[PDB]
Amino acid sequence: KRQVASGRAYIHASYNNTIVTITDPDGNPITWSSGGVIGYKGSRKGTPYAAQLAALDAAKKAMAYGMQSVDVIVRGTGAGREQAIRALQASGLQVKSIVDDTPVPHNGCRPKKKFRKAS
Amino acid sequence: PSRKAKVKATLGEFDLRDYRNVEVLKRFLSETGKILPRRRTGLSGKEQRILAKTIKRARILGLLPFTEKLVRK
Amino acid sequence: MRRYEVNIVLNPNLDQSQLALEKEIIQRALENYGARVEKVEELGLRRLAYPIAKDPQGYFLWYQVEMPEDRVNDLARELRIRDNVRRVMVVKSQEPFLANA
Amino acid sequence: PITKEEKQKVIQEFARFPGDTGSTEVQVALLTLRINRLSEHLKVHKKDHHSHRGLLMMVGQRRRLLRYLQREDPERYRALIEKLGIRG
RNA sequence: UGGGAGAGGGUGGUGGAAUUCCCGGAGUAGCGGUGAAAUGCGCAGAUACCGGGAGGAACGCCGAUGGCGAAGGCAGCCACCUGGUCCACCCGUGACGCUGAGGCGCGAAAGCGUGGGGAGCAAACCGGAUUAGAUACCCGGGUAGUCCACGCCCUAAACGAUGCGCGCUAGGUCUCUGGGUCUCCUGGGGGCCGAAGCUAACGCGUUAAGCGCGCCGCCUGGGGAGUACGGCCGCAAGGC
Ligand SMILES: [K+]
Ligand SMILES: [K+]
Ligand SMILES: [K+]
Ligand SMILES: [Mg+2]
Ligand SMILES: [Mg+2]
Ligand SMILES: [Mg+2]
Ligand SMILES: [Mg+2]
Ligand SMILES: [Mg+2]
Ligand SMILES: [Mg+2]
Ligand SMILES: [Mg+2]
Ligand SMILES: [Mg+2]
Ligand SMILES: [Mg+2]
Ligand SMILES: [Mg+2]
Ligand SMILES: [Mg+2]
Ligand SMILES: [Mg+2]
Ligand SMILES: [Mg+2]
Ligand SMILES: [Mg+2]
Ligand SMILES: [Mg+2]
Ligand SMILES: [Mg+2]
Ligand SMILES: [Mg+2]
Ligand SMILES: [Mg+2]
Ligand SMILES: [Mg+2]
Ligand SMILES: [Mg+2]
Ligand SMILES: [Mg+2]
Ligand SMILES: [Mg+2]
Ligand SMILES: [Mg+2]
Ligand SMILES: [Mg+2]
Ligand SMILES: [Mg+2]
Ligand SMILES: [Mg+2]
Ligand SMILES: [Mg+2]
Ligand SMILES: [Mg+2]
Ligand SMILES: [Mg+2]
Ligand SMILES: [Mg+2]
Ligand SMILES: [Mg+2]
Ligand SMILES: [Mg+2]
Ligand SMILES: [Mg+2]
Ligand SMILES: [Mg+2]
Ligand SMILES: [Mg+2]
Ligand SMILES: [Mg+2]
Ligand SMILES: [Mg+2]
Ligand SMILES: [Mg+2]
Ligand SMILES: [Mg+2]
Ligand SMILES: [Mg+2]
Ligand SMILES: [Mg+2]
Ligand SMILES: [Mg+2]
Ligand SMILES: [Mg+2]
Repeated sequence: KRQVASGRAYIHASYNNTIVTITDPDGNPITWSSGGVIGYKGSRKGTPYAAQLAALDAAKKAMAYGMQSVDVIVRGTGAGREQAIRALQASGLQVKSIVDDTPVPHNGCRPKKKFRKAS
Repeated sequence: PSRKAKVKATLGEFDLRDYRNVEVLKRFLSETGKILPRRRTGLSGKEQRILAKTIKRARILGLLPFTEKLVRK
Repeated sequence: MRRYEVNIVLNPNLDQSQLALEKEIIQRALENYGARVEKVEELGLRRLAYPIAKDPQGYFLWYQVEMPEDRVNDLARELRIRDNVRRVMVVKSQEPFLANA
Repeated sequence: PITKEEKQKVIQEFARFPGDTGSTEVQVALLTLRINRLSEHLKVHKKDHHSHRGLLMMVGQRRRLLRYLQREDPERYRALIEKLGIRG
């Protein structure tokens, strides 16, 4: 609708969902999808297939905006990360590159109990 | 395995306390801002301990990075 | 007194005047604090490993000096008061610990 | 800190004879220097207890030596003191 | 006297990563969470993404099987103030030593008092699930507290559950830190395996749990009981 051509694809993988966001060359989102955006409602969202689908939903909706080439950026380490990547590559969009940018503190905040017991 | 070559053998006579020689210091950081382990640096307990001090100093100055993005996956 | 090494990084966008007006107060404060300058270097512009003060670069300064330790903190506290001054790192000098040599 | 010269001063000022470095007076004078400095260090930094243990050892080592003097040469003792102005 | 290594301690500065919140941008219907879910959050536009700001707390990689400290304990970086300790020279004193009832000081966490500060986390607590019930485990919230300053409290599986000092009794191997004529000798630490020997075994073995001397502390079947009484200490909780 605005014609952007080339941009960024952000994969936010986690153990509960995969949410993809495509943005213009400088971070502003164009479209987005996720296990919830598509059918899946609960546990299924995490699954890699859902990731695959969301990834495709994202690209498809992005090509409408005239997208063609993307720069992928992966954040997260969920059960479905690597699938969204293979999804975008076969989506039609050209994967110019892949980069893992998962945030990691240099030891800041006391984690939730669920994420402790970690020496 | 850890056998690509040790960064020490790959260098020449250099001052481990020179926190400005980013030219060489940089060769001690991984494909990320991360300080390489002795298995890779080829340095010694004492040498390695001084490097750290130096690197961190360069990082504060802006000459060296604290972290970088992995390019693949 | 002791031998130190003042490091100063400042705004990389200064006209010859502003650059001299800063080096002015830099040189000044030093004298005001017993900073006997043994040497100096000015590599100037360099590409920071990360943006400092939103700027992808910085103009570097370096002075090997000798001064009253009890004032090394105040000295550096002073150098920092400037806006054009973005970094102040003072360090006790050391014999170069060679290696792989 | 205590500079070599600062130190060499007391060593002369107290040595029983030239080249005397290990006399009870010399040792008591050196300990007295360190003690006083540390005591000053601790008037400020009252929470620096790890350093205070060092003070405790010094003061102990001192009374011990002084004790030896008093027992060996009651005079040198009174003199060493009066001069240093210890105890009180 | 000359040197050395060190997260040893205190003070003041300062750095970047992340979380939360606030501001702007862009974007749209879900996010989150679980074994599965729901509570919860989101069209007053959340989640995901970019930019700016605020603030508190902690310090990734290097980190070890490492280092330092009497113990408790101690990890960005820089400066100052300061403790201990190891080595070389063989220079000075001339047994000045060891231990140590009582005393005095230090003493993790929680907890207390006064005043600050609160990002994140989280006793209580409020809810959602699970369950036969579930005053729990799992999930969404959340106050004290966790942080700082001053005082208090004085406990622990405060552990090597091994009191301190000294002398003596094979060696091999790895390691940290000095010195050397830098195969490798030497000194001080940290580990492993082991002569002799010791031990109820397990194991210990020059870092003894071996062979000895010195001094302190402590035990004397289990339960009642670390309770009662008394005394001392503490604001209290409670401690001895
Ligand atoms: K809903
Ligand atoms: K046996
Ligand atoms: K009582
Ligand atoms: Mg889910
Ligand atoms: Mg330290
Ligand atoms: Mg931040
Ligand atoms: Mg906003
Ligand atoms: Mg909420
Ligand atoms: Mg609603
Ligand atoms: Mg609702
Ligand atoms: Mg509406
Ligand atoms: Mg932001
Ligand atoms: Mg706030
Ligand atoms: Mg130790
Ligand atoms: Mg411990
Ligand atoms: Mg020292
Ligand atoms: Mg002699
Ligand atoms: Mg004689
Ligand atoms: Mg004793
Ligand atoms: Mg006695
Ligand atoms: Mg305590
Ligand atoms: Mg506490
Ligand atoms: Mg309180
Ligand atoms: Mg309060
Ligand atoms: Mg919570
Ligand atoms: Mg049941
Ligand atoms: Mg129920
Ligand atoms: Mg909870
Ligand atoms: Mg233990
Ligand atoms: Mg050994
Ligand atoms: Mg040894
Ligand atoms: Mg050894
Ligand atoms: Mg045997
Ligand atoms: Mg047995
Ligand atoms: Mg047997
Ligand atoms: Mg053994
Ligand atoms: Mg023995
Ligand atoms: Mg035994
Ligand atoms: Mg004892
Ligand atoms: Mg008893
Ligand atoms: Mg009985
Ligand atoms: Mg009993
Ligand atoms: Mg009790
Ligand atoms: Mg009372
Ligand atoms: Mg009372
Ligand atoms: Mg109790």
